[PDB]
Amino acid sequence: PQDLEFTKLPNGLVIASLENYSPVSRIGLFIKAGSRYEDFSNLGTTHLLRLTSSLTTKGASSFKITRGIEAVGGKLSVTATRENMAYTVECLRGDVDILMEFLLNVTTAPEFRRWEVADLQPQLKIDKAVAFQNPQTHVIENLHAAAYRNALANPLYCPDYRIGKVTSEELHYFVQNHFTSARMALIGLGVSHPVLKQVAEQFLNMRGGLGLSGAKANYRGGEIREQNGDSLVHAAFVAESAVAGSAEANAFSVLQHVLGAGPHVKRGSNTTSHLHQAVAKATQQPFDVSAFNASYSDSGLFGIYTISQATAAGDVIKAAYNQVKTIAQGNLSNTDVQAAKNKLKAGYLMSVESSECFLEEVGSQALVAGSYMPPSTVLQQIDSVANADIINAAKKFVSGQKSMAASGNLGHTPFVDEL
Amino acid sequence: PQDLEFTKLPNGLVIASLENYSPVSRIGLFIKAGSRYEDFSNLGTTHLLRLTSSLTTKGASSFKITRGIEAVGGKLSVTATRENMAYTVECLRGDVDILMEFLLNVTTAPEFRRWEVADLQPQLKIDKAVAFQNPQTHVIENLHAAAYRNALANPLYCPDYRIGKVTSEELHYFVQNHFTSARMALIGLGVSHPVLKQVAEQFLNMRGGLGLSGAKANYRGGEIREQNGDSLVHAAFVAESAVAGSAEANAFSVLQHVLGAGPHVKRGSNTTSHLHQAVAKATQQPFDVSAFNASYSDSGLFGIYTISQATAAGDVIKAAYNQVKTIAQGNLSNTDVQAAKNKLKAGYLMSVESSECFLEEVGSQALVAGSYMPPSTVLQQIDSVANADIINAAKKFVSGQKSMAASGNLGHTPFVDEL
Amino acid sequence: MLSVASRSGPFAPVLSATSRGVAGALRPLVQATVPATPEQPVLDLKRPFLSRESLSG
Amino acid sequence: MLSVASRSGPFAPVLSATSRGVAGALRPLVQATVPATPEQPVLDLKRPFLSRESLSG
Repeated sequence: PQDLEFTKLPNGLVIASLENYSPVSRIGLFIKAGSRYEDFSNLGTTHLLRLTSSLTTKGASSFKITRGIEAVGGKLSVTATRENMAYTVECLRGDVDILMEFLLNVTTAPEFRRWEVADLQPQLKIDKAVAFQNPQTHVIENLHAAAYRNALANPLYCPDYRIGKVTSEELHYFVQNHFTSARMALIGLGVSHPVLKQVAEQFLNMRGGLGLSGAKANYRGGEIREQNGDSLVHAAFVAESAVAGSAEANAFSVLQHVLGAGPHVKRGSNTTSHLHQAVAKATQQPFDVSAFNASYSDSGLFGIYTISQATAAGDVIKAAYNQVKTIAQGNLSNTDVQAAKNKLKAGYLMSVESSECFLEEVGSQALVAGSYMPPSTVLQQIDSVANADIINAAKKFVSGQKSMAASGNLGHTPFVDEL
Repeated sequence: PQDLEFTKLPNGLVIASLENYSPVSRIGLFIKAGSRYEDFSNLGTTHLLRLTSSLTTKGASSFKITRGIEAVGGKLSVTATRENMAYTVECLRGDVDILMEFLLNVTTAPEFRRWEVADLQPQLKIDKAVAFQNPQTHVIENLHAAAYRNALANPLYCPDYRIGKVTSEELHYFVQNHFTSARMALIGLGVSHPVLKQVAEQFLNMRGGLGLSGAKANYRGGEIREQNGDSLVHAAFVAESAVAGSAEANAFSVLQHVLGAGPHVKRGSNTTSHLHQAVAKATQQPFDVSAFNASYSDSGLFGIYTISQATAAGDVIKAAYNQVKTIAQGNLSNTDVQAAKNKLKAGYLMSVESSECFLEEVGSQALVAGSYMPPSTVLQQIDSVANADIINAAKKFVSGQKSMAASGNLGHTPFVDEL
Repeated sequence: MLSVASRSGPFAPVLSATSRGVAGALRPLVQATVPATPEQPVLDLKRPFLSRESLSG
Repeated sequence: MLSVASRSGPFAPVLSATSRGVAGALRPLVQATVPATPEQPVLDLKRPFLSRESLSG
């Protein structure tokens, strides 16, 4: 009984709301500032910056923010990614004006008490360590470094040498240089739009338009081998791919879903997947291969990612690449394309379906576009894709130079250009 | 007044002696085994094995080795490199009969009691750290890792994950397979030859001929970068070079000494070197630039190494490299070439002039063929070199594929491909 | 559509005062478990897995 | 002629239970001091340098 009301401001700040009737109101404030916006002079700054959300600001004590939000029973979270930094907060419907008063505060005039920041520096080791509890993060936030000369090469996590030396002044510099009102956008759910017209009015006095917006993130083909004692070597061939919002990006999407990039049935081999079957008869069961596609406004990435026994990796990644090469030959059945397009429809609907991921969706889309696109409109574009665009996509992935990353024993894994 | 008495033995053991009348007898034992013979399975074993020199053995307790060698006032030492491994011991002339017996016990019959090995496991990190206190090393061991797929890529120092996992069984497996008597060569000095005919004959009873002798060390063009906070970025870039025994290798040596491999004047700016005189007019004085030339039986390496301010780095290595390009143009006077040839003659005679480094020389070339090559002959070999050969060497450098390794801020350093 | 959450790819960490930030996409898991023995690292001051998203009396 | 002395290059460590490993071949050293700031790393469980094989009364 309601659809979201997209809106802008004379200040240039995007705003939007989609009324629901769930008792938990859930508002989020997204900023274009991200990990790609650091240069060499400051790095890992955002990784601390999201940890600093609980710190005292000019308008409130940290004790007041913590004990207040907890007394409300609501909660705050700071999502972060290379393109965007997404603040978010959830509360009961009557509590909104309270928690939002914290929200904007945390992002309007933070006061980075230097001693509190120094107290939060050790926390960086803990967060960075638990984040790497999964090896794949260690592989990809490393693979990007292997793919890009410049902007996107910067890790989401602080480099170990910077853990003890990040300063509050760098935090201020990054804040007035990147929490620009033009970069920001605000989204609500349980909250109605018209009251957002006034509660968001508070920010208009804060911060003028236009930020810094440096860099371009050029591609590079270099490897990053690591060599560890781990038996299950990871690996990731990657080639540059056009994105975002291009139909060619849709071609790479359908391309990954032909290749079984997405999980489905539990406790069963992904028989429709070309890669799992290409590897299953290539090597014994202990493996897990899947396509990988990343979307960034400057440029994106596409390529297979593999987990395998160290002895078997050379057979596995080559089999998985040859499986792509067969599609690069134009040998592609009509049916699996339909099944893949269906996997994209059900998949995108699953992502949109949950309200929180829906908020991430509407917001992340609101920043890059400035025009909300309803999912059916996505479905016409995603149905629009032709087989030839897919074949050209695979030809592009094969023809291009390969970046690669590979944690593990690396006793048998071929170097990029050697396989 | 004697030439060294080079001699081979039926066991395959090589032996030599060079009588002098200096009271410090100083013998050395040279095994062909090195870090390169390690593979992914038992990497870092050599770094511990060099430190296992004082451990208890089948014929003597460790207390007997340490207290014996010290009570005599002589001393054992264990040099090591990617090629040869080199035990050595110094002692007074009347005491050899003791200390050499320890050597016979150290290399031929070294039992590795596991708790004693576990006790030495932590120390590897300390030795690796004090070794990494020297800035050039930390780059160049990464440089070999960036320059080879295979054998030579293996670090001299133990990898951090292997510090606790090295085991005595791996030590033995490395010992029987690589301390082959055919690989071994024994080099005495002030000790008389016939008693060496005795004590080496004591060595002959142990071990059969021919070691495991694997690998080939293929070349590669990959990068390695570290990204640090240090202002003094420092890095090297390297092309492939033929090695050794070729006139071409001598051409690379004469080449690096045209480029000025090192200072001759303390506390003085290097007026004659082309690289220092290029970079000095390129940027600020604080830097250091010189040619580098690795030389291994499978392959050699050549290329500029630099230390500089982080902002100036891309101004520096893009300058000195151009100097090499000038040599590719055939722009090279005979005179400075004669000066460089004189620099190799004088510098080689200097490095030989010490007895210990002399023993390193004799023990280095005892393995490649064993026929001793007197310094005057080496002077014939350098005097043979023509300017055109040098131009061919620089031409091979400029035309060749290049690798690079770097450590510092890295904000401005060029990537290897652009170089 | 351009959000990475809908696509297989890099995680976007969700630090919070209370709730754990499970999210993102493959980066394979579960499917890796189907083949025998993916032992996985344990206790590096590790946070508990799964998180109590299924609260009930 | 593969020796580091005969052909300057990578260090060959002399690391041992009875002596420090200092030796090697250039690899630039000391010359950097005339140019400004060769600050050198400080006290990461650092050993004293030089190693007094050159003793004097």
